[PDB]
Amino acid sequence: TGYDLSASTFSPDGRVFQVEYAMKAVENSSTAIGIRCKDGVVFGVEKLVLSKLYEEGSNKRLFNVDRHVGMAVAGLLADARSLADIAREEASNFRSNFGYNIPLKHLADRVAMYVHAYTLYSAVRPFGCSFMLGSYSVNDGAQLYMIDPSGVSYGYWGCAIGKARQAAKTEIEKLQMKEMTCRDIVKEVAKIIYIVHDEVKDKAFELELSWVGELTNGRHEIVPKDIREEAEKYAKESLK
Amino acid sequence: NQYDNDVTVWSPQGRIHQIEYAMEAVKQGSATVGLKSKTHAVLVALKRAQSELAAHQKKILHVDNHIGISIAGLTADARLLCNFMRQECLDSRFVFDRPLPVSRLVSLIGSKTQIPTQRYGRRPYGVGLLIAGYDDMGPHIFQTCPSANYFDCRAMSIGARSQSARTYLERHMSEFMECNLNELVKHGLRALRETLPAEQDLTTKNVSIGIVGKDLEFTIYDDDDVSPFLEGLEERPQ
Amino acid sequence: LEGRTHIFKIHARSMSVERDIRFELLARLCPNSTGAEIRSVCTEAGMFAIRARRKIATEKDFLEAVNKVIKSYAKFSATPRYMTYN
Amino acid sequence: SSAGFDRHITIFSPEGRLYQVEYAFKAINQGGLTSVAVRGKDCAVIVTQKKVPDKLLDSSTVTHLFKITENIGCVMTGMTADSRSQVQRARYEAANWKYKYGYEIPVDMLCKRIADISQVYTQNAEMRPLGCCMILIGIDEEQGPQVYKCDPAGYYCGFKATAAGVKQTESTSFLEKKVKKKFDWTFEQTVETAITCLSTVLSIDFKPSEIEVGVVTVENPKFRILTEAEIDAHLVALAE
Amino acid sequence: SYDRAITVFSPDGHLFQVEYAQEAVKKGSTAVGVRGRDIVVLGVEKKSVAKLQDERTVRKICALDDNVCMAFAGLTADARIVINRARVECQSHRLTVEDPVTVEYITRYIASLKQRYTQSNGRRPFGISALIVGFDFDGTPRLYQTDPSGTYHAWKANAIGRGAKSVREFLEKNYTDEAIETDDLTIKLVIKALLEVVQSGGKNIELAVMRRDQSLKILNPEEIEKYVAEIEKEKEENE
Amino acid sequence: YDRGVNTFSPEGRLFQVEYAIEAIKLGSTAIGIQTSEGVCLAVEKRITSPLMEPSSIEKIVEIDAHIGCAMSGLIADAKTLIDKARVETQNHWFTYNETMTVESVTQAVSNLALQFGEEDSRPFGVALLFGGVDEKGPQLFHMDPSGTFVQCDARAIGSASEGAQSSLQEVYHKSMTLKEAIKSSLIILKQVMEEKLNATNIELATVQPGQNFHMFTKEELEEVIKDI
Amino acid sequence: SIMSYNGGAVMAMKGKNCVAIAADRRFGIQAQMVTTDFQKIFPMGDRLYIGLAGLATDVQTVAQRLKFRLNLYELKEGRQIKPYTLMSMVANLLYEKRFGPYYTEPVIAGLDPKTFKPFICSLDLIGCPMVTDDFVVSGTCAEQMYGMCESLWEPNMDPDHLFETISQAMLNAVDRDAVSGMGVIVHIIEKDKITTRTLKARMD
Amino acid sequence: AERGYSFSLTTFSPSGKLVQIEYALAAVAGGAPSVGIKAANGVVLATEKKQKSILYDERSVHKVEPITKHIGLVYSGMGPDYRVLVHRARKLAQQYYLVYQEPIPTAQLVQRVASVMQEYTQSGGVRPFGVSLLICGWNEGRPYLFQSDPSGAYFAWKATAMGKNYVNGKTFLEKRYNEDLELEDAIHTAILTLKESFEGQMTEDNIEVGICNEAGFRRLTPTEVKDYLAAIA
Amino acid sequence: SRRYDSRTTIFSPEGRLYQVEYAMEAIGHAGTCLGILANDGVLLAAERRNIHKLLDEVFFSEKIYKLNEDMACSVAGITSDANVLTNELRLIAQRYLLQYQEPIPCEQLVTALCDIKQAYTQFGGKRPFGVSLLYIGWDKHYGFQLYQSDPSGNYGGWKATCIGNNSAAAVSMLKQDYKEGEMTLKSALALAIKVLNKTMDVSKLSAEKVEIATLTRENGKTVIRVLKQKEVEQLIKKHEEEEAKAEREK
Ligand SMILES: Nc1ncnc2c1ncn2[C@@H]1O[C@H](COP(=O)(O)OP(=O)(O)OP(=O)(O)O)[C@@H](O)[C@H]1O
Repeated sequence: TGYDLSASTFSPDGRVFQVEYAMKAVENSSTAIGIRCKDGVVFGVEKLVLSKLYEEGSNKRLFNVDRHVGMAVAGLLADARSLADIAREEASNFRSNFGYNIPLKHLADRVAMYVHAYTLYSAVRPFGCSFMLGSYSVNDGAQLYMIDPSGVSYGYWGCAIGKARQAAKTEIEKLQMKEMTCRDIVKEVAKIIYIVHDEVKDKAFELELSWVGELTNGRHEIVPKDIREEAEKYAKESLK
Repeated sequence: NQYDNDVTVWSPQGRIHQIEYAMEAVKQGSATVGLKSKTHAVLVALKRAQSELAAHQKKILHVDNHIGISIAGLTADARLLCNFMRQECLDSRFVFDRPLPVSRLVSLIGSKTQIPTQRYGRRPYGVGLLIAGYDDMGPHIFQTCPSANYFDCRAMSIGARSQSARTYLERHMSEFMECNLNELVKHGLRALRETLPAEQDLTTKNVSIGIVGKDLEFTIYDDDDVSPFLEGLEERPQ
Repeated sequence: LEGRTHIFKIHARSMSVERDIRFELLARLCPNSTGAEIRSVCTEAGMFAIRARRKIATEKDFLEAVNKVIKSYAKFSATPRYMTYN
Repeated sequence: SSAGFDRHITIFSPEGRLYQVEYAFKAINQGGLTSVAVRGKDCAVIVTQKKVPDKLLDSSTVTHLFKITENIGCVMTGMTADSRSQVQRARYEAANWKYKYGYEIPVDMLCKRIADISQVYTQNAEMRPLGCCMILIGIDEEQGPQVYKCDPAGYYCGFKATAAGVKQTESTSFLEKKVKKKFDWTFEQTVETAITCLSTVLSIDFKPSEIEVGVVTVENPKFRILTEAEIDAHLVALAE
Repeated sequence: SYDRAITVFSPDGHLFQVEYAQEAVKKGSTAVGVRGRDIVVLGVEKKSVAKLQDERTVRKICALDDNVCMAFAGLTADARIVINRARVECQSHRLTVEDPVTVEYITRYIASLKQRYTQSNGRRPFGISALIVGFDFDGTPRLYQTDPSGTYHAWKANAIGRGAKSVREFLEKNYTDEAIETDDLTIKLVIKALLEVVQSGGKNIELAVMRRDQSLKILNPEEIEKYVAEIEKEKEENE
Repeated sequence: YDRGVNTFSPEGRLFQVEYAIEAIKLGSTAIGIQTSEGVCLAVEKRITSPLMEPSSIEKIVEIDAHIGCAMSGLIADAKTLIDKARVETQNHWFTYNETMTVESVTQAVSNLALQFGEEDSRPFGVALLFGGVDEKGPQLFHMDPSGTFVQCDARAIGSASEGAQSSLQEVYHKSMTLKEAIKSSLIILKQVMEEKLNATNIELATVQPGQNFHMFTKEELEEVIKDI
Repeated sequence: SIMSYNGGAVMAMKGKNCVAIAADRRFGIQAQMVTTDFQKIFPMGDRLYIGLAGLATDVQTVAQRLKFRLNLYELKEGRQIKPYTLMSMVANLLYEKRFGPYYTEPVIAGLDPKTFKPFICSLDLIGCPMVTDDFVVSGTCAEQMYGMCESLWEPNMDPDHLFETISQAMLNAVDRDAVSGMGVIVHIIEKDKITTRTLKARMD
Repeated sequence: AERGYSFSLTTFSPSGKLVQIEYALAAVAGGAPSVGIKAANGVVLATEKKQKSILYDERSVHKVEPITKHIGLVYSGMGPDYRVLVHRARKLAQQYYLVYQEPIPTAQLVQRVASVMQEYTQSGGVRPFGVSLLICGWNEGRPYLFQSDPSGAYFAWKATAMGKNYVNGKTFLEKRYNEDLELEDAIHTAILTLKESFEGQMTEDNIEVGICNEAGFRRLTPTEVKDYLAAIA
Repeated sequence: SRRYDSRTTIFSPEGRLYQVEYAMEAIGHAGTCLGILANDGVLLAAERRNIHKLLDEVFFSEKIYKLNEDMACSVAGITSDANVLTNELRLIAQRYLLQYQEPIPCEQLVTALCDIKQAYTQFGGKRPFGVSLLYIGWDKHYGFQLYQSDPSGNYGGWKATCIGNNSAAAVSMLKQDYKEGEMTLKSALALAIKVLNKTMDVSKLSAEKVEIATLTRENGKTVIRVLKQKEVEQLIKKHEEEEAKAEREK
């Protein structure tokens, strides 16, 4: 009774419900996972189709914050765009006062501090966004971090977000993160995404992909679907 | 029922009712249907008034030369954001000596409405803006919501019972990209004509249309300026 | 607003209504009074008329006590049922 | 006995008690960890562990041993989101000590300054008390090694051997008998006891890869994290 | 700073602390006053003095300048501030535009400042009102009144405090052209207005008249006792 | 369920604004008329007792030289807007050497329509009737406490405004002369007032491009009284 | 100059068991006399004084600020102010403005509130604390002050010889410069009583 | 500015009593016992610090934190709120020592500190301290002993006590401690009355004895602490 | 965050000030102080709250504070609560003496503090001051003056006083003992001791439980007489001799 109101207020169970409600808030969003190969980092986003709804390529959850880093977000899109501006401005501070590529670690840390700070005051609310962070470089290598609305900064070789999560990362153990090059990881991910997320709930959908690594020379960009057209080729034949 | 008090509080279901209650204000506004083709874009709005003697309140208003917009709901925050909207126009028009592509322009709007959707004591903004504009790749149509989500579309509609208009859209909006400005206009208002009751107009003064193009600057059409657009149309059947 | 007078039409059968009394004028002076308070309006008309021995209540006679009977009873409490559930 | 908003804010109960800090006390149990702090004559050992639910976990990113100073490490308990926020402020205050006073911080005063800020979190009712638990070590000139702890009551603490948290109540009473008697403490003595107190509480006896063992000794005073290879040497040394 | 909404609009359209503030004025001291062509007169009562305490400390009537005099009702604590406020504004109207101060200008300052004093955050409305009396330039009379909402308004006669309806009822026989056709009669007219006011014991009643530009003189309970004597003598000759 | 006084309704909209519209019902009624010759506007002073001084309360004050205005509900509530708007139009005249249009006053007040809040306090519930003569001739405008502007030919406010618009549109037409509109106002006024008609009960606010200002003067209304 | 504008000389000297302080009564702008009744030394507390030399504005201002904090000190703590605490109070007050300092030559001559023990000190215009065990001299011309007092003042002096000594010193020093004169006032204080005398000096 | 709410959380009860401050008095009673004695030459304070487990070392944390070289102090109640006003008073005496260049009077510390503390009770949105200070020192040859409270009032006692059973101890200090005795006796009856409510174990680490000589405050080492009381009292 | 404030500032719908009513109830308890009309002097007395003989009594005047050389005050309420106000008004007085170099008269002094107290009442939700303290002093114009401070922001200055609610019987006693222009301050002193000899619950009238601070007008020193209990005891026994003589009638 009223304990869940302010995030700064504790509960008789010794936690904060505002974080808790914020977590499943991101779970109701469409599935968005991530995985990293050895020479790069793969991103993926699944865009639902309700009515039409509008033009293809709109309000994609794949955002590019930095030269070598990008944002694959889930949950409420607005807060994700605002936090993408926050990471943009922080990265700009690093490039201003140092002049080289911001390491993934301290990047996601600087963001994580904000995620935690907006949960220590009754004025603002915990964020309803959970996003994937990954990058590759020659003096750095392949790192992937997972950030949650509570403000925990950590990372795995792969992670899953959205309504399909446990079932989305179940087949990840079958995939080889090391031996499999990124070129193959693309199709390996897209085929399961086409098989997961059953079409009874959502009749139509659309899938976005992004990648950064050595093949793009550290430049992070959405992989062009007219190029190689990898997904539908193998994903439409992978249903059997 | 007490957890809907603040904008900061997260519902046990994770749905903040303040934004939904603003969406109801969007539904209480007039039905306006915007649409664009591969070349020119046409936006249509509906004028309403309280008494017969009162002049119908206009919706579409001119901001940038190539950027017109519609409106619905609260006019207070609407004109506030409209001052902001003018600011952003003349800004790049001064510094860069060039206008701003709407794509990057509305991001600024969503970030503007992000703060009052989070900090305590602040309220969201009820908004019915439908923005149209031409960068080098042609027209763009977006949508505005108190949640601060803008969606790129070829056509969208808000207001009272504006979904029924969409039902006419889906089949028509795919084939309306090739057509020129002329028929595009009346195809715009054909969606509104099914939103209003079918036993009455749909006059010239209760409706607002504007046309904007890559080579055609945006001009507000109202009253007698709508007379060329309404003429030569077929009435709705029974 | 236009419906407030209907309560006055039902209560008009009681006592005696002078032909010059306007109900629509009195009705606007008491918004949000439902029917109970205006029942007490018609009531205090003849109530204060008995004390003044008047057989019929003249429109100007009771209204002087009607602005008082709405305000004086709103002074301690305005009866905010809208606030009870809000 | 409770009256008014005292459950939701930070004040005194009708009996003088505070509800928020007692909730934060059990806030550590939601992390499900254990930390044991043992100090010898010339040495001090810190032992902890980690949970690896998925094979995608990186040992490096999820390591719970934080290093504030080259010569002074630390560890935390409970949720990590709250601990991280305290990490950067620990380090910041270390650097400002080094800037203002020109010499390394005793670490004795570090927990005190930190605990003052923790008082502010305890005082203001419109901000979260930050219930993470701070555990530090240190090295003083001719004072031997030192072991400190800090709890979110806004106070400082530091003893010979102290262990606080979920299961630490039982590890304490186990340590009290091992310290004395008359038993002296050397390097291998402390290292070999770190696992005994963990086994008595747990008795899982698992792969050394999950547990992390920190140590601080005056040979090279620089703090050092132990490799799994040598940890396994001590683990087979204690089991004959 | 201090940000809080003190007064809000209720769904009935009436504010709360504003209209409720009028009850404090009904529960305050009673004060009266009149206007005339030459000598304007005020009044005050319900002092509740124990006759063992000095009257200047309980004094309810002050003046900004010799031309414009101040009279308030209700609780004095909130009036102190309004006084000093109006003193600064009267001294500014003196500073710039050196002409004497007009009641219409100064009371409008009190009302405006009290209005925003009911609007901004961290501001609790006053529960008191007041009425100002003087004599306009060129021998004209001047008076105005204040309101919790800050609505200035000029009366022909002052009826406020406990039993304002009762005194105002007596003013109906006061507005006759005969009263007051003479200053000598105006004074006794205040005593006759206070006779139906409060206890009308002839002790707490205090009044000062201002004739044209001449400053007012507070009268001791010497002439007021003779005026009471002639009041009971007028009721004697009326039988 | 009193939420920050700035928070939307479940239906919904702004609570305090919705409630502030009801305060117009308890205020005095005023009926303006727009004519091709001019703009005439009248109000009922609603005199409670003979203690009231006739010229003390004036519901109509002219904001700009050629632009008038009429308030609604509470008086001092509009005071703050009144005196500040006149300054607005004045400064317009200073920068551009030209007077402000009747339409300009609208957005002038709309920008300050709702400034209330806590950080960074109560919205005024006084409605405004804007009279004046712009470059297009005599114009009459109406605005509401929520800030929604609408151009009204003949608009009424206060209590009976619902009943007043009623008999209004019945007798209203676009061929109304100014002298006809004048005596058409008082017909409705005398039906909605309890006190007998006198020069102290109501006042007429008229303005014309060729007759000004005007404003209005005394004894002119006294001739209109006998015109009934 | 700045200090030669108004001028003035303040001289304080300690006797055997007592202490004396004296200052000239001339007040004028440059070479123009104004008034001779102007008061420079002001009484502070009991059995204690303060001398001031410089612009008369800073004299009065510093005197009033000093009385300000003084009373606040003696109202909180019933004990009288100590001589060391007084000198430190003045030092702080003058140091408050580093780049906007007042132009004055403070001279502090007063008895210890504890015992008959006297004390003397003078501070720099920027508030530099300075103490002496013989005398303190601040004014227009320091040559005749330091010149005469070393050949006159003795370690042990009764009030008779103290008065006459500081007398002829102020006479010979003041009569040399034209920006001082118009009589000199002498304040000699002891444990038993306070004595104030006015010297006979040239009025030209 | 936080947001700057700053609304006082302590209302006045119908009887005039304070809510949060009386509850803080409950926190003072629930604290630890600490006695003090003002007799003859100087003031002697006796605190009590007991470890909840045998793993604890009291050579690190000190309960007696002298603010000045000639001004010591102890406390009762919760420690966290004690450290706060410690650092406070440390910065607070320095303006006095900087302006006047003179050791600040014990009675001056109280007024300044309790004024900021009382404001800390009236300041909106924050709870008062739950610590009752016992302030001592020697100034002008006559030492002094003061006692503070969460509401901020200040008293002067020859021998006082705080903590549990302080009302029972107070009657002991009244009869058993009177007139004026040397610092040695001051230590004696202090330790006797502290051993009243203390456990059946008394070690150098169980308590500490602070002393204010007219030569200035000196904090005694646990060595002498166990030397006088061994053989307690 | 709006729900956490108790709304101490806003009124009570009954017409009363909610916080201020409870505020006055604090003055009803605790402190007790008196005042009386005296010629060529003024007198004040208070009842010590801690009558325990273990105190050091090194504070000299406790419940009687001296804000100025010509004026003093008698506090009733929480000590430190006043101690903010005493240094406050003390600085205001001292800045009058700084600006004009003239002793501040009692009028504007008191009213300045009263407006300070009023400020805390109309905004901020702050804790008002529940300390009602008295005022004495002498000015050139009006001479000896008696005033009293109220939490409500009004100054309660009269020629007599009731502090606290226990003294409301002293007011009824003062209406029977009312006098004009009679001093003999010792008569008013035996009167004020006659007040606590009856109205006060503590009997025997212990000279160590009360403190009498008189201020006699002296030019220009304005002598402030702080008396010791030794000469008060013989005065008390002189009063008890007057009591023993009054029972000799019947
Ligand atoms: N609009 C109306 N029409 C007719 N009668 C009315 C109206 N409003 C009120 N009344 C009369 O007023 C009387 C008092 O109403 P009453 O107090 O019974 O409502 P209620 O039962 O208390 O409402 P609720 O059950 O919601 O509390 C009723 O007997 C009813 O006849």
